[PDB]
Amino acid sequence: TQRYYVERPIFSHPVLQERLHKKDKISESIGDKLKQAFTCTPKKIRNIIYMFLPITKWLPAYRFKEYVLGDIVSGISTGVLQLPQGLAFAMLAAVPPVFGLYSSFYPVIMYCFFGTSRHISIGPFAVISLMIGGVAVRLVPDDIVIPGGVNATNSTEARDALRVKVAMSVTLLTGIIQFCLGVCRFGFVAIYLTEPLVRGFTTAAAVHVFTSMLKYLFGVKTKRYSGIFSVVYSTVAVLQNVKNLNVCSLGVGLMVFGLLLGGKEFNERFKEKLPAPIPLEFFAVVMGTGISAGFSLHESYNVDVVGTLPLGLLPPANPDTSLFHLVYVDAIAIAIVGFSVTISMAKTLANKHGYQVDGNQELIALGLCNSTGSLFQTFAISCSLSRSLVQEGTGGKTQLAGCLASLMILLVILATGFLFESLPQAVLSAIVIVNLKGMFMQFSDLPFFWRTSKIELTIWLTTFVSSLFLGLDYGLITAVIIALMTVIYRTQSPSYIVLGQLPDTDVYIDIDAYEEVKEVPGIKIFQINAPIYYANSDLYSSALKRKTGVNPAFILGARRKAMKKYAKEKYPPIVTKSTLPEELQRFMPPGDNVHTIILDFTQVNFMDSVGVKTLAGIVKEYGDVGIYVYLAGCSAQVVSDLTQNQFFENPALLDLLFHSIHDAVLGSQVREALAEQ
Amino acid sequence: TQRYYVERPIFSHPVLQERLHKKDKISESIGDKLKQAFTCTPKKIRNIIYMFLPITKWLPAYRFKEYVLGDIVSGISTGVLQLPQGLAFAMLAAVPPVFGLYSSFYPVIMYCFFGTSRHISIGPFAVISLMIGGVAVRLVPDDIVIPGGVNATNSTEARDALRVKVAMSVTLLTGIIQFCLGVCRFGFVAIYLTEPLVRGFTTAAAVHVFTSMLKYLFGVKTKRYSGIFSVVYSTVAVLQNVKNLNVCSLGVGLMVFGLLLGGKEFNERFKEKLPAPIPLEFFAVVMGTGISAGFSLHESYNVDVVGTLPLGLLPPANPDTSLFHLVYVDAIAIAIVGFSVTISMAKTLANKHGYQVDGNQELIALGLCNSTGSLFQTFAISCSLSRSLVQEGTGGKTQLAGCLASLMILLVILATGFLFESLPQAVLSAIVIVNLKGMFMQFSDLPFFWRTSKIELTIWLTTFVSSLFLGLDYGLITAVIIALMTVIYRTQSPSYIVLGQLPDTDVYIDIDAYEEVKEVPGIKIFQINAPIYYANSDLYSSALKRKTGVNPAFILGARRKAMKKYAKEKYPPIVTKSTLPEELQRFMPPGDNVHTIILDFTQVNFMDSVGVKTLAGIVKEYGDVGIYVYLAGCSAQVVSDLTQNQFFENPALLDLLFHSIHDAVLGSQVREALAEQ
Repeated sequence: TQRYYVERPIFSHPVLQERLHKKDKISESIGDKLKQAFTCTPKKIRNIIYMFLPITKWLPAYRFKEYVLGDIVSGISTGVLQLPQGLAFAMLAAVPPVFGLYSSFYPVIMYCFFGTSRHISIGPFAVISLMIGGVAVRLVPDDIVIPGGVNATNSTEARDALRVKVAMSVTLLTGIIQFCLGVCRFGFVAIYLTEPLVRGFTTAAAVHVFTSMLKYLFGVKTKRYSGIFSVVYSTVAVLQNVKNLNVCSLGVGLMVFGLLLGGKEFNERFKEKLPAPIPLEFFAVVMGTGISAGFSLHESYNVDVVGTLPLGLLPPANPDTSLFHLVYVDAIAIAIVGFSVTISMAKTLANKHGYQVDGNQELIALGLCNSTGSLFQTFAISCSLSRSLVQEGTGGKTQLAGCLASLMILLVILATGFLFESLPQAVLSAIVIVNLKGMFMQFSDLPFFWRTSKIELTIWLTTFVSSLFLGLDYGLITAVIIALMTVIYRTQSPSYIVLGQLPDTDVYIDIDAYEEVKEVPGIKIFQINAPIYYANSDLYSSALKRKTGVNPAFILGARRKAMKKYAKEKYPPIVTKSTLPEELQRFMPPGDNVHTIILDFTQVNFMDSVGVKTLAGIVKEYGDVGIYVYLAGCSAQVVSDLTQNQFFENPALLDLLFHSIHDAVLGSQVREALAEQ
Repeated sequence: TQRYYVERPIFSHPVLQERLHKKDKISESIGDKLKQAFTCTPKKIRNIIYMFLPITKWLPAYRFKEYVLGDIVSGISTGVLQLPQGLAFAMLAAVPPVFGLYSSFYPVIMYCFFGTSRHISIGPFAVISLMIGGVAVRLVPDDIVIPGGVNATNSTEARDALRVKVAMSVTLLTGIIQFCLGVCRFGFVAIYLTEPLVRGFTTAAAVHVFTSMLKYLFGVKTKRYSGIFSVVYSTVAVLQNVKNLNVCSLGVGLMVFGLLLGGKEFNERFKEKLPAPIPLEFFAVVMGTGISAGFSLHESYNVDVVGTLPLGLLPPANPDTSLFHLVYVDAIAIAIVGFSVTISMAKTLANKHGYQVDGNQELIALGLCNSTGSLFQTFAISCSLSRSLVQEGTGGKTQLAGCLASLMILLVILATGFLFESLPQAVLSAIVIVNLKGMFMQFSDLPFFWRTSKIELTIWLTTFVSSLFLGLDYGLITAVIIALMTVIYRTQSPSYIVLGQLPDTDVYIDIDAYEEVKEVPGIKIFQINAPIYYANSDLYSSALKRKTGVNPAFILGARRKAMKKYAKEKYPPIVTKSTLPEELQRFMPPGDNVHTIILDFTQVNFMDSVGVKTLAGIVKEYGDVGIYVYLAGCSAQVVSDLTQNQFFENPALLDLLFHSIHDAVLGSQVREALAEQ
């Protein structure tokens, strides 16, 4: 023994209390919890606008070389990546690309004006376009083209306009929902989602996008679904008509994918400055345009392309305020999923470097971005589908990177539409698939969790299967609920243990864990590694009698039958402990004379009324048997709420408390020794 | 100090491990977990049939006087109580009373043959008839009476038969569901419901029944509902047509209620043997029959009565096996609610005396009872609505009480129908209301929980409002989920505390709690009374920096700015702890030189990957600041899963563990003293 000598007396509970006194419990009384605002405090409003507008630190505090170069490179890279991504998302939405461009341009600006994140390429997300198509098919008629008077071979431009309008309304509704959420300071909801939730959910997103791209890789017009086996029905529909349909589409897709792999190899083997300091993909766009125009293989197979790209911009407009009635549940589900994914992405980036991000600010940012896009004839967007990860590699220090990006995209679209008016619906698909595989290759955590624990497997897999098959919103909600159920199970099946004693110490560990530990006569220890709420209550009593081996009802019956077999030849004026009625006869079973029971509570977080009742029953029962029970851990809450419940008649129950396990041990030893008379 | 002298050396973790060795970890390997059955073990099958058929202890082990008298008195009392209850439930079901009698008779018998409970009067439950009417109105047409050819003034006997058939099918489906549940050994679901759940849920049941009786107290034929404000819409419908409708009904109801109160007073003031050792109500039946027949006030107001009571019994029949398709969701909801209420009642009785009840046995009992009643042209039943409580007061020792009861009811119905063929639909209502007030008068736990805790209020009230307004099934499910949410909140907002030291002891308690406790220099203690799962994680770090006052980022910024202001005038070859870069300058803030941080984990039940990551971050961050961190409670699970996660490079991180808080205290003291060189 180098140190740690105590020589302190025995403290059960009352020794403490009589040795102690409460201090004051001073608190902030009524009306003193608001005496900060309601005046012209420049500090208060200054800090409020600081947390609302993070901009107030950017231009005043900016670099000259590193910031500029990082912003430029990151913005150009993100824009070149996301432009085909925007096109693909718009075509998935079955809207002309111009709306995708609007989403890529305006909300980026409203975010650069609003949002505390730094390294994130805010843009449209895929499943968003997925539910866009889901509405466009469910709430929007597909094969009912109302004759306006022209009856074109495809007069669906009116149906497309209806799609635009319904997306407009739903995006506005989602934006206002997000704004209302933000003004209520929701960060609690941000943390309820786990890390495996985010990871598996992104996996399901990737597989859904993969399915959609495979469908739109060849041009088979089938039904779109959003229900049970929705992706399954989509893929079987694609399969049932794939044969001898298009070969130019597959050929161009495979060749562009090979070009993309060659670029992967070129930028991955070496990291230089002259050709490209950043792995890009625009040369694929260049070659696709060249093949379509100069080589002119469109008519060589009569293959199709993106089509026409309306050149110009649009004035603002508001959605019609008489149609939101029926489109309510869809809108709210979309807002829920949009926030879930966005704030998830937000935290999963903010956790990275020496910077933190308050979600509520990002929530109001996204709410305003969606509402404004709706006003600006645009659909709502999300944090990222994979580009934000690209943004990470491109070191987008400040938010000016995304601003300059979106400005570059707007300049390109307005000053040019012809150079890319003729691109197929497969090159963008291959780009999307490249991004998907890039973002999924590391989605092989299954061994990590497998070596880690079962529960991570459970939560991962249930999220994956619920989000993939069922609706992304339904998958999300079920996944969150089942994560909470994982928590309750973890605290439902604890690890009951029976402690021993480390010789000549006050340490107590489970006997099954080691051989060096010993036991103490007449004494049993039962440690619980979980609280006792209503649910995790009675099975605790069962496990107690089980591991301890002392079934007190068995004791009573054995005493009764043994005496039968021998027979053939002043306010609570109550004792909280009986004695042994056995008159010391030779019909005793070979049961050890364990006399006292000790339950560790140092690992008990809280307690509750059902638990109070069951502990009272257990204690009274053992006392009736004539077996002592002692409780270790009389700290604050356990005693507080046990006293709150009608548990004590100021009895020796108080004496049954012990602050230390070993303190209880020695108290019991002393009690037994005194009992020796 | 009387005892408790230790003088034991310093044990962080490795001192333990090098001082210890694991024992064996022997387990039951593959194929040895089933070597009990698959042979002709008379013990195994004997005990199996014991737990399946509790009867094997009743006739062989029976008394001669006490059992007989208790069974007789309990059975007669329960039967006389439940017979009008059965009539009321049938009329609520809008079926002729004969079906209520079938429910009162057959399933009681199948239970007396199956079920380990002793003191319970198994019978029909009200809300069951409520959802019966709900189906009879929703899935069964109400005002569409198909002309069969006779076109009577009320040809609805065919519609009533349709009601009977649909109840028949749904009861069969619920019975088979319960049986399937039972064979899967469900006791987990039994405990997930709390005590306040049961109490508040019964309150809502009582108010619903009260509403129904008030409606059928005067004969206003309105619409029945099962949705939002269902009871509210029912009661407003009743109110909108109540005026000058019936006065004989209210008069007879009030007079019979006064008779019931007089009986209450007579049996409550004294407890004798000659007039009635048990408070009964049959004299109300006698007087109602006398008024209807001899006094003959029916035509005096042209008031109505129960009607005709078909005399006789019925042969068995099975439901049509081509209609269960559409009636699936309703059937499953009914089975869910039936088990919930029944097993709740079962536990709430089994907990009472020296007897325990395994629910799965009761689940298979109820499943077979429902299925058989369906086969025997009968609707399914439940444990009780209030009579079981009567059964308690009547000391129904064994299950023969209910058997003799149901036999008495069958004898009365078959040998007599005329003596009660003419009874109004108000006397039974008053009886039901008497039972309801009897069962609710003690449903004033609100002060009990209010003095107890907030959480009980939350759970009680949410159950009450969800079950009353929304559907009883929906109310149930929402109530259970919100109870689990109460658990997660309780472990989401812990009680962070900062421990001090009891002078010259190793005890450590919160400083805010008492004045006698002191502090230890350069040392801070942060105790958590809740685990660290994914959710309850980052706010923990926040509260740490908050209560401790040591914002390490603040420390870094302060050091940086202070030095700026001074300036104007081999495998993991890594240190897990930095030092102080401050060169001891007079620009230091007046911050205390607290050098080490100690986090109690003795109250930490478990850990998880998100928590692992956040602890790693916190530790690394403080080490970088140059502040030590030590962990108390290196018992089993925390170290186990921290090691499982990529946490240790076999570094001094192991040395950062401590089995005892005070052990960590002294270790830090020693480290600092050694640092003094």
